[PDB]
Amino acid sequence: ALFQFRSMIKCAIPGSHPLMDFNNYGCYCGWGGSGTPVDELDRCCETHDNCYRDAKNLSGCYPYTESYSYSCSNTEITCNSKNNACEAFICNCDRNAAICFSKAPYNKEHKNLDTKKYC
Amino acid sequence: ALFQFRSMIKCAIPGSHPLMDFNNYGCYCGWGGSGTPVDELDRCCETHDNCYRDAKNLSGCYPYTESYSYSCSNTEITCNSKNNACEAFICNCDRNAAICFSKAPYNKEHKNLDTKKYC
Ligand SMILES: CCCCCCCCCCCC(=O)N[C@H](CCCC)COP(=O)(O)OCCO
Ligand SMILES: CCCCCCCCCCCC(=O)N[C@H](CCCC)COP(=O)(O)OCCO
Ligand SMILES: [Ca+2]
Ligand SMILES: [Ca+2]
Ligand SMILES: [Ca+2]
Repeated sequence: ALFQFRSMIKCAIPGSHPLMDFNNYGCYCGWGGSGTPVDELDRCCETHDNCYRDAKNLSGCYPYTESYSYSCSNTEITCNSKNNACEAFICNCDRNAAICFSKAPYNKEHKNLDTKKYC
Repeated sequence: ALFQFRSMIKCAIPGSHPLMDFNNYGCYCGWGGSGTPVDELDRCCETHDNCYRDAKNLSGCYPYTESYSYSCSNTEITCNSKNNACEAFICNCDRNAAICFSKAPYNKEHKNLDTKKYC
């Protein structure tokens, strides 16, 4: 679920403030997304968007509100192998996005980008 | 989900082995259940069974496989207020049983009861 995602980013990147750092970044980070990703981080985002999109293909699979089971044995995220298909899928989308964010450059010039004009 | 319930009992009762301890106890503790519960513990089990049985009123709610968000505060069990309706409901069933088990006498003679004759 969305609340669990927030925490998972914290696991992977301990000194992050997910809502402040990751939301409203590039053309894709945050609710919605269009155009071409401005950079590496943005692409991380667009791939999560698309990951969620493939999920709404599992019957009754709603990514924003589907709670799964996961753990953090520090910086390392583990998706419970016991999650149902839907929960598993979504956990993967989230885990991947978290690791992707942790390994990508962060351009301050892309934070709160003018989407109507650069997207 | 079932795997989470196992951990949920261990939390309310640290020295327990839920699967070896409560499964196949009385008339109701384990898959299925019938007759009149032989004891207090047995009564905790019937109640959990019927809690689940109700869950199947909510749309697309599968008690055995729906994973929720919860945590163990050192004995104390907390179901995340962020759970969706189906998750929250199932979390509660589970939490109430764990607490129930905590408080009920355990009768070793009620273990592996001859169901076919006593239930
Ligand atoms: C909610 C707080 C959790 C942490 C958020 C911080 C960064 C989120 C950006 C990641 C990509 C994105 O925009 N993913 C979204 C989820 C985040 C919503 C704000 C996918 O959902 P979106 O509807 O944009 O795409 C779905 C359709 O494909
Ligand atoms: C299996 C996971 C770890 C095992 C924990 C030990 C069993 C504890 C039983 C508690 C009551 C019960 O019987 N509750 C059950 C589920 C747990 C045992 C399978 C309700 O499920 P049941 O199908 O009996 O009833 C369904 C609705 O009537
Ligand atoms: Ca998005
Ligand atoms: Ca769930
Ligand atoms: Ca039962």
